[PDB]
Amino acid sequence: AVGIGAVFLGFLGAAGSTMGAASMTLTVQARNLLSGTVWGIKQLQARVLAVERYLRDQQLLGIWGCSGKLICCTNVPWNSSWSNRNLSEIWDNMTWLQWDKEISNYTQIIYGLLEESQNQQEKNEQDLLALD
Amino acid sequence: AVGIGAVFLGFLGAAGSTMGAASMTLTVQARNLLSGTVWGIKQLQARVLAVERYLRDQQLLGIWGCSGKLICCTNVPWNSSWSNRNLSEIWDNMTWLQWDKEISNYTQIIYGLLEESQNQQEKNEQDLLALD
Amino acid sequence: ENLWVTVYYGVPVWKEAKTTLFCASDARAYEKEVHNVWATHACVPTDPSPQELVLGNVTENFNMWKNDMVDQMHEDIISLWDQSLKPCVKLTPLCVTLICSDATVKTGTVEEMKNCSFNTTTEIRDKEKKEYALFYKPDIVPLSETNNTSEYRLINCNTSACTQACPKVTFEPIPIHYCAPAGYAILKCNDETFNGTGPCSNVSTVQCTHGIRPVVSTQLLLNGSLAEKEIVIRSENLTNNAKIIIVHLHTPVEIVCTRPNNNTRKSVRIGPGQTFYATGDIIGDIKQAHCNISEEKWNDTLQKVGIELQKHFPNKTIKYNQSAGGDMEITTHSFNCGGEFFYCNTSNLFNGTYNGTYISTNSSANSTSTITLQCRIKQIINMWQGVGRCMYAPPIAGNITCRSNITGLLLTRDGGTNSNETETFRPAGGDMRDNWRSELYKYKVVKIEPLGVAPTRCKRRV
Amino acid sequence: CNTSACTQACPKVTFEPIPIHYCAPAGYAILKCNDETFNGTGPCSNVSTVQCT
Amino acid sequence: VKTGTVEEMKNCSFNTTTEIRDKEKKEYALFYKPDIVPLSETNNTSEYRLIN
Ligand SMILES: *[C@@H]1O[C@H](CO)[C@@H](O[C@@H]2O[C@H](CO)[C@@H](O)[C@H](O)[C@H]2NC(C)=O)[C@H](O)[C@H]1NC(C)=O
Ligand SMILES: *[C@@H]1O[C@H](CO)[C@@H](O[C@@H]2O[C@H](CO)[C@@H](O)[C@H](O)[C@H]2NC(C)=O)[C@H](O)[C@H]1NC(C)=O
Repeated sequence: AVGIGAVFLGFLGAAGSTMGAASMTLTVQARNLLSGTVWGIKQLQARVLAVERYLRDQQLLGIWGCSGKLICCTNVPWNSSWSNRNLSEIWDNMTWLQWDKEISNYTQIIYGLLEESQNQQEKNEQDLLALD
Repeated sequence: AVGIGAVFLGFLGAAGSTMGAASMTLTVQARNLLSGTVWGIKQLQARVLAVERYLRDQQLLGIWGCSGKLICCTNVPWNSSWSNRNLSEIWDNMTWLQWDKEISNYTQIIYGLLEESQNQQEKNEQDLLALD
Repeated sequence: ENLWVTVYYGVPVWKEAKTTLFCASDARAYEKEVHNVWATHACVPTDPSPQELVLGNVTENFNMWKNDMVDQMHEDIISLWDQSLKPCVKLTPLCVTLICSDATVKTGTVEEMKNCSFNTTTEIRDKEKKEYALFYKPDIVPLSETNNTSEYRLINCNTSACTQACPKVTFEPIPIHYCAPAGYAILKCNDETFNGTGPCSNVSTVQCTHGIRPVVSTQLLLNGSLAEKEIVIRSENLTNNAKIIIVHLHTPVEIVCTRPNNNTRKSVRIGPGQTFYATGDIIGDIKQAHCNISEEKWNDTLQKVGIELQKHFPNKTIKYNQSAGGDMEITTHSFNCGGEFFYCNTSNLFNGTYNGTYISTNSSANSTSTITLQCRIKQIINMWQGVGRCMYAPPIAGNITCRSNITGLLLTRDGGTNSNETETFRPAGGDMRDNWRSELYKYKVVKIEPLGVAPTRCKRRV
Repeated sequence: CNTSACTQACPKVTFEPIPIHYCAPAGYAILKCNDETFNGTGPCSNVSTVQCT
Repeated sequence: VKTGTVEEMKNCSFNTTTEIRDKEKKEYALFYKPDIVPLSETNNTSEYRLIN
């Protein structure tokens, strides 16, 4: 269960569990992204490591209008055409791997819409604050 | 004194002073973390530089629930067993070096508690916002 | 009712993909000041922690043959071997016309060596003196078509040059832990009854792999891993007979080999500050190197493997036959011990049959019974192709013992004909990829996609 | 020929000693003991910070 | 050449070391004139050297 207290679930101890239980303890997965020491050119080549992919993720998350490496609720409507499935069957008895397998075909459009939604909201807020 | 105006205190000009005076002008210490140019394999090996430790610090600070490279007040209670010392003797006439020397033995527990406190608060706020 | 998007960072997702791995080794190698293997020079200190965490409920597909980790390991080993020989003396002024005669030691005579004398340049750039050395016959080739039996040449200068390995560096196999870089994870199939291709119902996650012995062998596998429960057979496909069948063992089989000749080394200095070692006189009675295996244990293992193989071929009995033959390096069991390369013959070992009638060996009438094999020795070695294959192994004084264990075998189907009731199997070696693939079947490498999306009954506060 | 081989230095390269400033990388600092009566081992009551030596 | 003669090439013969480190045999080859230079001031027309 998740009520261990002092978390020592390892790198991927929560994988394969329910979404609700696996929703917590997400910090350990993100934190463990650094290791290694020098040997030769190839080691330093690989030592770019997550420094590039982590920056990619940070750019994508910040552009969408989210601060902090945690959950972030947006305002984009969920078009039912993508899934058209019951809420209970997804959020209670389904793991992340098969969900990603099912929803792997609709990634570009949602990211594109989220990219401009944050900019629109920021400009509207700037205009509202500048009006006074 | 700290009332110089245009700050030119160097990299570590404020070290050894009181906590109150040294509390300000913390930006210069963090900003100066980049230098160097290429010569050989070892130079590029060292050119990882603060890019790894800075990312470590950013991960640790963001996980705790703090945005911006400045002060950040948390809600964890201060158990007196660690120090059990007067407030005046620490915040007025003590420097950071000896304070760190004294309090170097209680670093893991506080970080561990701060890691989960932010997640708990975030989940509670998410539930509160989702209830409506 | 209405649901809205939400983004999650750190969601565990696995995607199989290619990447590079690091090597780590125990700190005992770092204790040596210099000239201690290559792990201390090329790998990091390791740590058993963390333990192999087991996941609650997971499902995955494992493939053994369609993997690139073995190729990466082979490339790394090849690069390390090529780099290690750069500073050592490369010889070259030694392929002059050698005048060779029959070896006649004070204690008798030996047929496997020849007493070759030749001129060598002294410390002076232009000045020559005569020198002598004993050389093994396989490293000696007639010079030209002119049948002058007094002239000979090394088996070289027709393919490529040669280089002598340093004496202070040893070839002992030190275990290497292959660890993955950050951003990737290593998944381990915990099932001990895994056939080699298919899913595993118990998959764990590991930081770094266990010890891996970089050993070299063709027919059999030397000391290494052991099976957990019982013998398991792994093969790419039984439809094609050309594929190599790897057979594991539930218990090891002891093997001990030796060379009591008690050779001694000479010291010939050629060029500025570099010497070439060679075998000189021999003190003591002349004897033959040999290898020793236990008979009852080998027969029991063979019967166990036979009954395990009967499931795939229930309509046919089992028989074993001598290897194909040909070149010495192909059909002979070639291995290394203490810097000396041994080539053994397995003709006396793979000779038997089994028709499903189990025979108990619990009588133990003579526990001292054993099977003996005769072996040859070579100095010039062509380990691989197009890597600067030629290498010279210097001799070692005294006589050595090479006690070790056997835990695996390599077999190959024979071409069936006439619907024979007794289709056989033959030993057959090949590249080191087959040897290294038997110890990396459990591990797979995956990449993490921490970003994900999901709907929920929440909205952003304005 | 009794110890090792030899090599001739190029003629166009000189052995004149040019001063070299040893500087520290970012994330590290160089502390300098300003006391001129320092014995070699012990504390200094006047310590400065320097970019490069 | 068997078919005639050519002015842009010369038939140079020289000793070369065989697979044996110390053993020489004669060999021949045709070389273009620009890659051929007289050896020394001594006007011996039978001796030549590469332009190297
Ligand atoms: C192999 O032959 C060489 C000669 O080609 C032997 O070396 C000579 O041995 C005789 C008798 O011991 C000495 O008088 C000579 O001075 C030796 N010659 C040199 C150059 O040292 C050599 O002993 C033979 N090998 C063995 C094992 O006897
Ligand atoms: C050289 O050969 C001899 C005879 O084969 C070896 O003799 C014994 O080797 C065992 C190996 O464990 C030792 O325990 C014994 O003490 C040796 N002596 C006797 C009388 O049995 C000898 O070991 C070989 N040399 C080396 C270095 O192993």
